[PDB]
Amino acid sequence: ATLCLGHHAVPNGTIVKTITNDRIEVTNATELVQNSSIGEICDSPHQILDGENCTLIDALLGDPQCDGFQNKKWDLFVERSKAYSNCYPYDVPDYASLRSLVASSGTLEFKNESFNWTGVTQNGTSSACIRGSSSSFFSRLNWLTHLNYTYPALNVTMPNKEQFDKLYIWGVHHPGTDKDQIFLYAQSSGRITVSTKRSQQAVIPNIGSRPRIRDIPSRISIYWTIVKPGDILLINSTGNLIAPRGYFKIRSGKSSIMRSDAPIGKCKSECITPNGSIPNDKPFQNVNRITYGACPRYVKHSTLKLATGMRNVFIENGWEGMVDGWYGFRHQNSEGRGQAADLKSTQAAIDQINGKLNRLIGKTNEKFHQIEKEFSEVEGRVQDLEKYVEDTKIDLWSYNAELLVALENQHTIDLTDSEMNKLFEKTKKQLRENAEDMGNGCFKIYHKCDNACIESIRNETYDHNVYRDEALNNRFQI
Amino acid sequence: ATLCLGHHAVPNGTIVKTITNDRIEVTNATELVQNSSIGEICDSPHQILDGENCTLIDALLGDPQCDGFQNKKWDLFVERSKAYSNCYPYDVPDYASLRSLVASSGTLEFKNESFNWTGVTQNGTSSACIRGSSSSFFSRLNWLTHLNYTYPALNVTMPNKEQFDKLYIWGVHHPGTDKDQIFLYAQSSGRITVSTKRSQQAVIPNIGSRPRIRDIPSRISIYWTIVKPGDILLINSTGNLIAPRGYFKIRSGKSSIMRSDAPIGKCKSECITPNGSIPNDKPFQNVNRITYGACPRYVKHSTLKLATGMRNVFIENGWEGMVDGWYGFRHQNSEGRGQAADLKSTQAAIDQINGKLNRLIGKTNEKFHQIEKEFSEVEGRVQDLEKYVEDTKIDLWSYNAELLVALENQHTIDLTDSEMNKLFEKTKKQLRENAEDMGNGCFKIYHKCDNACIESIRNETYDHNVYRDEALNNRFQI
Amino acid sequence: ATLCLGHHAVPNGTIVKTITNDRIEVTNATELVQNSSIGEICDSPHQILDGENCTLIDALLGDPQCDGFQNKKWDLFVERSKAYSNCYPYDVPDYASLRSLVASSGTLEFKNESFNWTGVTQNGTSSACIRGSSSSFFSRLNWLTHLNYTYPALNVTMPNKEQFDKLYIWGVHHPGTDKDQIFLYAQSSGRITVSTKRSQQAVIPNIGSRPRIRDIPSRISIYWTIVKPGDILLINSTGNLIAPRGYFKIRSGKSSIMRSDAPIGKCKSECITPNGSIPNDKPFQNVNRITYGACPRYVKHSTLKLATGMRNVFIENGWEGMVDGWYGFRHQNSEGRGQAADLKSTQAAIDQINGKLNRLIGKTNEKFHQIEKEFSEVEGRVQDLEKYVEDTKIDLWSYNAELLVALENQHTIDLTDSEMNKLFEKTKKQLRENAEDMGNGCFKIYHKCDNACIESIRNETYDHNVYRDEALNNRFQI
Ligand SMILES: *[C@@H]1O[C@H](CO)[C@@H](O[C@@H]2O[C@H](CO)[C@@H](O[C@@H]3O[C@H](CO)[C@@H](O)[C@H](O)[C@@H]3O)[C@H](O)[C@H]2NC(C)=O)[C@H](O)[C@H]1NC(C)=O
Ligand SMILES: *[C@@H]1O[C@H](CO)[C@@H](O[C@@H]2O[C@H](CO)[C@@H](O[C@@H]3O[C@H](CO)[C@@H](O)[C@H](O)[C@@H]3O)[C@H](O)[C@H]2NC(C)=O)[C@H](O)[C@H]1NC(C)=O
Ligand SMILES: *[C@@H]1O[C@H](CO)[C@@H](O[C@@H]2O[C@H](CO)[C@@H](O[C@@H]3O[C@H](CO)[C@@H](O)[C@H](O)[C@@H]3O)[C@H](O)[C@H]2NC(C)=O)[C@H](O)[C@H]1NC(C)=O
Ligand SMILES: *[C@@H]1O[C@H](CO)[C@@H](O[C@@H]2O[C@H](CO)[C@@H](O[C@@H]3O[C@H](CO)[C@@H](O)[C@H](O)[C@@H]3O)[C@H](O)[C@H]2NC(C)=O)[C@H](O)[C@H]1NC(C)=O
Ligand SMILES: *[C@@H]1O[C@H](CO)[C@@H](O[C@@H]2O[C@H](CO)[C@@H](O[C@@H]3O[C@H](CO)[C@@H](O)[C@H](O)[C@@H]3O)[C@H](O)[C@H]2NC(C)=O)[C@H](O)[C@H]1NC(C)=O
Ligand SMILES: *[C@@H]1O[C@H](CO)[C@@H](O[C@@H]2O[C@H](CO)[C@@H](O[C@@H]3O[C@H](CO)[C@@H](O)[C@H](O)[C@@H]3O)[C@H](O)[C@H]2NC(C)=O)[C@H](O)[C@H]1NC(C)=O
Ligand SMILES: *[C@@H]1O[C@H](CO)[C@@H](O[C@@H]2O[C@H](CO)[C@@H](O)[C@H](O)[C@H]2NC(C)=O)[C@H](O)[C@H]1NC(C)=O
Ligand SMILES: *[C@@H]1O[C@H](CO)[C@@H](O[C@@H]2O[C@H](CO)[C@@H](O)[C@H](O)[C@H]2NC(C)=O)[C@H](O)[C@H]1NC(C)=O
Ligand SMILES: *[C@@H]1O[C@H](CO)[C@@H](O[C@@H]2O[C@H](CO)[C@@H](O)[C@H](O)[C@H]2NC(C)=O)[C@H](O)[C@H]1NC(C)=O
Ligand SMILES: *[C@@H]1O[C@H](CO)[C@@H](O)[C@H](O)[C@H]1NC(C)=O
Ligand SMILES: *[C@@H]1O[C@H](CO)[C@@H](O)[C@H](O)[C@H]1NC(C)=O
Ligand SMILES: *[C@@H]1O[C@H](CO)[C@@H](O)[C@H](O)[C@H]1NC(C)=O
Ligand SMILES: *[C@@H]1O[C@H](CO)[C@@H](O)[C@H](O)[C@H]1NC(C)=O
Ligand SMILES: *[C@@H]1O[C@H](CO)[C@@H](O)[C@H](O)[C@H]1NC(C)=O
Ligand SMILES: *[C@@H]1O[C@H](CO)[C@@H](O)[C@H](O)[C@H]1NC(C)=O
Ligand SMILES: *[C@@H]1O[C@H](CO)[C@@H](O)[C@H](O)[C@H]1NC(C)=O
Ligand SMILES: *[C@@H]1O[C@H](CO)[C@@H](O)[C@H](O)[C@H]1NC(C)=O
Ligand SMILES: *[C@@H]1O[C@H](CO)[C@@H](O)[C@H](O)[C@H]1NC(C)=O
Ligand SMILES: *[C@@H]1O[C@H](CO)[C@@H](O)[C@H](O)[C@H]1NC(C)=O
Ligand SMILES: *[C@@H]1O[C@H](CO)[C@@H](O)[C@H](O)[C@H]1NC(C)=O
Ligand SMILES: *[C@@H]1O[C@H](CO)[C@@H](O)[C@H](O)[C@H]1NC(C)=O
Ligand SMILES: *[C@@H]1O[C@H](CO)[C@@H](O)[C@H](O)[C@H]1NC(C)=O
Ligand SMILES: *[C@@H]1O[C@H](CO)[C@@H](O)[C@H](O)[C@H]1NC(C)=O
Ligand SMILES: *[C@@H]1O[C@H](CO)[C@@H](O)[C@H](O)[C@H]1NC(C)=O
Ligand SMILES: *[C@@H]1O[C@H](CO)[C@@H](O)[C@H](O)[C@H]1NC(C)=O
Ligand SMILES: *[C@@H]1O[C@H](CO)[C@@H](O)[C@H](O)[C@H]1NC(C)=O
Ligand SMILES: *[C@@H]1O[C@H](CO)[C@@H](O)[C@H](O)[C@H]1NC(C)=O
Ligand SMILES: *[C@@H]1O[C@H](CO)[C@@H](O)[C@H](O)[C@H]1NC(C)=O
Ligand SMILES: *[C@@H]1O[C@H](CO)[C@@H](O)[C@H](O)[C@H]1NC(C)=O
Ligand SMILES: *[C@@H]1O[C@H](CO)[C@@H](O)[C@H](O)[C@H]1NC(C)=O
Repeated sequence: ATLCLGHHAVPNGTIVKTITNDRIEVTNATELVQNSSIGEICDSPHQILDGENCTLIDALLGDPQCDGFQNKKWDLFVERSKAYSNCYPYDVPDYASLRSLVASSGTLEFKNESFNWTGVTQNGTSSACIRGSSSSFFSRLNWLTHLNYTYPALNVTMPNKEQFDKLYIWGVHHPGTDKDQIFLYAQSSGRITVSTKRSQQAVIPNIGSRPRIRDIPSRISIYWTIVKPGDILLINSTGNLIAPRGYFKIRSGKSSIMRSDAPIGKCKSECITPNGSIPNDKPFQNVNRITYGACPRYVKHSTLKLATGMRNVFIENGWEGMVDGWYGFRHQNSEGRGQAADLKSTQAAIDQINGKLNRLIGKTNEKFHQIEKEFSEVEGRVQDLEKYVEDTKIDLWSYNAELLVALENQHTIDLTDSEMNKLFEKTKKQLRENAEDMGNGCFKIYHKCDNACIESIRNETYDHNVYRDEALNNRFQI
Repeated sequence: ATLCLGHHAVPNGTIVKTITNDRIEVTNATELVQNSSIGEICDSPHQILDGENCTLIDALLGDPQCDGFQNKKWDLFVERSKAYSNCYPYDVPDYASLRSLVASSGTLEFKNESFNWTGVTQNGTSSACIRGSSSSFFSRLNWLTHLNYTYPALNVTMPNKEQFDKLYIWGVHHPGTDKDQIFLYAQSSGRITVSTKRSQQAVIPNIGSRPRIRDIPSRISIYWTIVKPGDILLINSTGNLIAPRGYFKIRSGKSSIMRSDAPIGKCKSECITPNGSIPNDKPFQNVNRITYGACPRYVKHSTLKLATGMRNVFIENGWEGMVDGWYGFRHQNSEGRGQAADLKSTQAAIDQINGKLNRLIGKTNEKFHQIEKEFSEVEGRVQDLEKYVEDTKIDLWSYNAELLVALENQHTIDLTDSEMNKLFEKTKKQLRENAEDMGNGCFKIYHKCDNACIESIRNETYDHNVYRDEALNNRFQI
Repeated sequence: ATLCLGHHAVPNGTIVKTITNDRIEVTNATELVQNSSIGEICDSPHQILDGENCTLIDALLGDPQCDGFQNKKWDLFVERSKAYSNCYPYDVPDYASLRSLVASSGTLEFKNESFNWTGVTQNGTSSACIRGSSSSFFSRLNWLTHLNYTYPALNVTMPNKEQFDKLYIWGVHHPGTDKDQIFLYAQSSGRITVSTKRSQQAVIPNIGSRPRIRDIPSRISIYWTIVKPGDILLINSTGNLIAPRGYFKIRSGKSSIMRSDAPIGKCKSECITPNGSIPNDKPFQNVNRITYGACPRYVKHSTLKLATGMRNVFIENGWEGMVDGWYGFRHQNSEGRGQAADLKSTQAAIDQINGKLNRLIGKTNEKFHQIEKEFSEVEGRVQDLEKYVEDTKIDLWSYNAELLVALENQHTIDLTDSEMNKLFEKTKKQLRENAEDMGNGCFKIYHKCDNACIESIRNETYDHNVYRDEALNNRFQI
């Protein structure tokens, strides 16, 4: 009789890479790179505030078109590419840092304060910002002007007796001409100094014209300061002051701003990237560099294929007809032929493979408030450094992704081939003296074995001592 | 007779991770992460200067409480969290960069210079800083004031004829009111310009009040400049100048500032982290991100366990009673039973393992003057970038730490199992025709072997040709 | 008869490292680190502009010695260490960022514009810059001075109607004394404001002396601005303005500036580093950190050696006399002795090795406009961060380089040893019942085999069934 061992095969397998062969065919594989976003942003679990025609700093400052964004909270704020301001010409030095400061807070919560003013007009206004069909300037700021042709030195103090750091927004007027500096503040000049016990800032208005924006040559410049609990805010001004009306609370938490043109719909996802959510499963993605939340690592690879199967088609060609397992038996006897899979080695191969997959898939990390990655301006050294570090990070993670897959696939191939050899060796021991290894993965059995002993051999209940004499008479002619 | 091969076992082993199994039990393991500091900082080999109630910049500037820190040197300066200033209100633009500049120098060495002054008071003083029970301002600065109701334009030059870069510290007075600007400098204003052949700086005093600190509304602002050898320092001032009295030497070397609350005691260590020294041995640590000197890499893992043993409990269950080696023999003869370890395979397994440990343990790198990692203020973009790069570095090193251990443990397991198989195969050859492999790691010997031939087999001096006929008559009945 | 298997050997092999043994000897190896530059820079394929005695910013500004650099283009600009300026004392705030801005553009293309000036002298000049044996100042700038003892407020506009971002260079005069501020601009002071619809800048001249450079106490300060298409440039000035004469085009592409003292010759190379080109082949280099173009990664290792051979000198000592392959046969018969290599296993070992080499060698990445890595000044926090990230990048790539080689060499050794064992096992099957394994890698053949059957065994055409009876009579005496 003849008892053969072998393994299954697939008529059409797939291609994976390995550290030693570069291109090999395997029976089964799984992709590790998510290369497709939905095209829509999910509104759960993260809270998303959709800034339609409003940058975050316009909502912060107050703008007639952004009146719908007051005391809002978000985990993620979405800034649209179409946003434009619709108010008095605005200029913020280092606004990029202001934008970060109020992005990470997750909030536009604002509390008005009783700043005691006296001999100034406490309601300066402009036709630039139309609200309610009239002139209204910005909503969180107070443009002070002379009152009765005079502007007394304003020395006001607002102590911080609460447990919050307070963010104050204030600015300076740059009227554009001598004519207006006199008309508006009744002075040839002016100075603004703002201080705390920790730091001080000061500005000087700069008189001269600028290209007209919304028909206005003049501009407002915005500055900010933070008052720690126990400290006080002291404002010392002789003119051109656009006063705060109160403060914003500073918070620290899991929030940021993403710039993106995509609809926000009804879905659930833990990973958000500009052009929609990404399934939070495969360990790598190549959709974007900008992410929020729990996401796959970004790599430059287009694909990574991880074998879950075994090499396709000593042991003879894989059996395309094996369907009940991965490794198994085939036999010929005086009673004909048949096959059966070996479930013990099949299961071992499967669990070792699923173990490896479970260790990688679904394991992602959560990140917030990452540095800016894309730019619309040429800035110089800081920007060069930001680009540099981002590129460095990506090459290293791409490197790790490739090496890991190459090692995992090499392991997988060797992992399944050793199961085949263990099955072979085990069978040989059951038949220690009653069979010969024909060199092709089949054993020649020297007793006239029936189907029942084949079954016994397959389940390791075969007794080599009851066929010992028959086999010796057949093989050595004893 | 029967001769069995096997390996030792441990009644209670430990758990390690591998790249293929995640959780397995082994006989021996070693931790790779130092997760415990001493709680005390060592004063050797590194020289540590303990800044009690003094930040480095107060020692630099001069402060009655910091008089004990003059011309000091350090490899590491320790700044205490309780430090506070005890002098005239002080404000340094970009002090964080000044702090780095004089941190890396390792020194407060100072040399006074003969700046030729004329029609000014060359000893301005303040009640804010009490030294010797009187008014003394700061010790390295010279507050110049009017003399005889006049302040002539001070145009002084101090050439650099030495080989050192010279650091000059100087500042500008901001008196707080018009009243004092006249009283103190006899002028309505003032200007300060400082220049070299390489760069120029200028400031303008800003008059107005500030919250009173130590009962003083006025403040001093500090600026610095570096003069290269061959260049000169030119000071051009009309008032409000707080003049340098000389210069500090700039050096470059292996030094920094650490912020920490911990006692400095008597011990020796090459790795210093805020809360005490760390043994410089295990390749990774999870104590802190802030380190100085030769330290283990920081990882986010709590533990990493490296197998030094073999899988615990074909070859039958490991022998808990084996005590003289790792691999060995067990036998039964007509003369009874016994055991002996195989020292050749035992030693091979041990040396391969110790080789791997020696390659990793004790191999650390020395670092100095690293970027700041912790912050007490919200700064904007530079800070965001500093946090970003630190987090990136850590995830990558944590990744490498996990992968390395997973590979090392998988290797170790396969490494020791192959020794067992080599021993088995070798024994089989000694007994090539006189024995059968019973499939359980034991050989059936077909000659009536005594204890002396067992010893011969164990030491590879067995002659298969002298038992050949006895064995053939027993196994094939020839 | 006796048929032995073995492998070749080398009288003098080389040393490689492996993950398990640290130091082993192999027959063949290949270096992975290029540790030697040419000492000369190639002028192809990259276009190189050699700035002899000119920094890029001098060529940009215009300097009598840099008249040969107008409207030039480059992929790489080389700045020489000997460059010095030869013109009016020059000072550029944040010139390092200006230098980056015009470095990445790859060009000095300049177009003059018709700025409509009126009551000013439109040709201010200085003896500091001698061109054509006369006083000529800088070539791209226009020093405006009073004309007829007056300097009317200059409010000029230059709209951007093209598709290019335009770079304008302009500056402010700091005359050094009151005497000159009156002589030159007929005013006690002056102000300059420059603006667009996106941003604004302003400066105030600072009067006072500075160390004389080229006998001049006065200095020029340079500022720049970028005008986007559709915007306009508005210049508002009352004096001290050094006006632009036109604009430079801003481009974005594969270009940078390298600082290096090396001749540029005639060769071809894709990798440029300060001290000459580097062959673009080995995956790692340790020549420099500063690179341009397609280069090997920088590592701190001095050497990395990758085995291409097999372990040198069960299977007996390698055969130094094997010359026709790597694995082979040796035999003794009644007809004498001989040898032949096995080309099937030899070729398999070779292709697997060349596959691995092809996967690594020649695979490099192309980079442009990297951050500065070397410094000649102490700057504070930005510089500290730049150094920090560069060091981090290098340690991680050095780590990867070492681990990769250690794994590749371990693989290679196991890779070639398994071919030897496969050959052994295959031979045993051809001789399944007609031979014994003597335990030293040789088979004892029990039929009186001639040279012709040895050849048959070597080519797998041996019939074990025709010698079966002879062998059984000899080995079991049947
Ligand atoms: C910050 O606010 C305080 C308090 O209002 C200012 O102090 C006061 O400032 C005014 C205006 O400079 C002073 O009035 C002046 O009086 C002199 C003498 O008669 C006169 O010659 C000036 O033309 C002007 O009228 C006033 O004396 C002064 N003192 C107080 C406490 O009333 C302070 O100056 C402000 N700081 C800034 C930013 O300028
Ligand atoms: C400096 O020069 C600029 C550019 O010429 C001046 O800005 C421009 O001034 C003109 C008036 O001379 C403005 O035209 C006016 O526009 C308004 C609508 O905004 C219209 O109602 C008027 O009938 C008239 O057409 C022009 O818009 C304005 N903007 C630009 C940049 O073109 C600027 O005023 C000058 N500054 C001075 C003289 O100090
Ligand atoms: C830097 O120091 C130099 C040298 O002391 C200054 O030059 C001198 O500055 C003074 C004060 O501005 C000048 O005096 C002035 O004279 C004119 C004419 O009589 C008078 O109208 C002014 O009221 C004042 O008294 C002096 O002429 C001038 N020259 C020298 C060499 O003595 C320089 O101005 C200082 N720079 C700064 C920072 O202002
Ligand atoms: C601008 O307003 C602030 C806040 O009111 C003024 O600062 C404060 O001025 C008062 C006096 O009006 C100070 O009170 C005094 O304190 C000293 C001890 O430091 C004590 O000896 C006196 O008897 C009196 O109680 C107060 O300390 C001071 N500090 C703050 C921030 O509360 C500031 O002077 C005003 N600036 C002007 C008028 O220009
Ligand atoms: C930017 O350029 C514009 C246009 O040239 C300047 O506007 C003009 O500036 C001059 C000089 O300040 C003004 O002349 C002045 O007239 C008054 C009143 O007679 C006189 O008291 C002053 O002494 C001076 O002569 C002129 O009126 C003014 N307006 C125009 C459109 O002609 C603008 O001031 C410049 N901005 C800067 C940077 O100062
Ligand atoms: C402030 O002090 C500095 C240093 O003394 C003055 O700079 C120096 O001024 C002297 C003249 O007092 C210059 O000497 C002259 O040099 C020229 C050649 O450059 C020569 O032709 C003259 O015959 C004379 O020897 C000296 O070069 C100059 N430079 C330095 C830094 O030594 C500066 O002028 C003073 N500023 C004032 C008074 O405002
Ligand atoms: C953003 O602003 C633009 C301009 O105001 C809006 O476009 C207008 O939309 C309204 C209807 O809401 C139309 O009546 C106007 O005619 C449109 N003006 C044009 C042609 O620009 C746009 O809808 C706004 N989008 C939001 C709300 O984010
Ligand atoms: C830091 O400064 C504080 C305040 O001066 C010191 O605390 C004082 O210590 C002295 C003894 O040295 C006592 O007499 C005072 O009563 C303490 N004042 C209080 C209650 O704050 C502190 O010892 C200093 N620590 C050092 C030297 O670093
Ligand atoms: C850079 O500039 C220096 C100084 O002008 C040049 O050195 C001079 O070279 C010329 C010949 O071209 C000699 O006649 C002068 O005597 C040299 N002066 C000295 C001694 O410095 C140098 O050749 C220039 N190198 C270039 C062109 O990059
Ligand atoms: C992998 O095998 C499974 C059956 O176990 C099959 O459903 C799946 O489609 C296969 N995947 C590929 C891509 O071959
Ligand atoms: C990647 O793109 C291919 C082709 O569109 C698609 O079949 C595959 O599902 C994508 N991978 C994922 C899951 O993003
Ligand atoms: C703040 O605004 C609310 C608006 O309803 C008003 O009722 C309240 O009086 C204001 N308080 C202050 C401090 O101005
Ligand atoms: C505000 O300031 C004025 C100053 O005259 C004072 O009379 C008043 O009591 C202060 N308090 C108020 C009403 O806010
Ligand atoms: C300005 O107008 C607002 C309208 O809400 C009012 O509350 C505020 O008191 C006014 N301030 C003054 C006194 O001008
Ligand atoms: C989504 O992501 C980016 C844009 O944010 C871009 O590559 C592309 O539009 C989308 N898909 C791919 C290919 O990543
Ligand atoms: C294995 O199969 C044989 C078939 O003859 C049967 O006799 C024996 O009982 C079976 N043993 C097991 C494990 O069920
Ligand atoms: C490892 O084995 C050694 C004996 O060789 C023993 O002293 C040590 O405690 C063991 N370590 C562990 C943690 O099992
Ligand atoms: C880590 O912590 C555990 C529990 O306190 C301790 O047993 C172990 O020794 C620590 N590891 C080291 C050496 O830091
Ligand atoms: C510097 O200080 C020391 C203090 O002992 C003094 O002797 C010396 O004369 C001073 N020199 C200068 C340059 O002022
Ligand atoms: C210092 O300057 C004065 C200016 O009058 C001069 O007389 C003196 O010689 C100079 N030298 C000294 C004493 O430092
Ligand atoms: C200021 O006092 C110090 C005390 O040591 C003295 O050395 C210095 O010469 C004095 N300067 C002048 C002249 O005011
Ligand atoms: C020591 O290090 C840091 C504080 O610097 C902190 O995590 C903890 O207090 C200490 N131990 C640990 C758990 O790292
Ligand atoms: C090995 O042991 C046997 C025991 O009979 C002894 O005769 C022989 O000399 C020993 N050989 C060695 C290597 O000492
Ligand atoms: C490697 O072997 C080749 C022959 O195949 C030889 O030419 C080369 O010099 C060898 N390299 C080394 C360094 O041994
Ligand atoms: C490295 O240096 C050695 C010694 O000069 C040299 O033999 C070797 O070729 C160099 N490697 C390369 C190719 O740069
Ligand atoms: C620019 O310079 C060239 C030099 O040949 C001159 O012909 C042209 O007229 C100039 N154009 C302007 C706009 O000044
Ligand atoms: C330039 O400006 C003057 C201002 O008087 C004007 O007359 C002339 O037409 C303008 N155009 C030219 C010639 O550039
Ligand atoms: C300045 O001189 C240049 C020489 O090319 C000339 O083109 C320009 O028009 C002159 N400008 C004036 C009017 O001063
Ligand atoms: C070339 O590169 C750098 C200088 O840029 C320096 O290390 C050395 O001069 C050269 N060779 C080496 C050893 O890298
Ligand atoms: C192999 O060699 C033998 C030598 O006897 C020869 O008879 C046989 O034909 C050969 N077979 C092949 C593969 O050429």
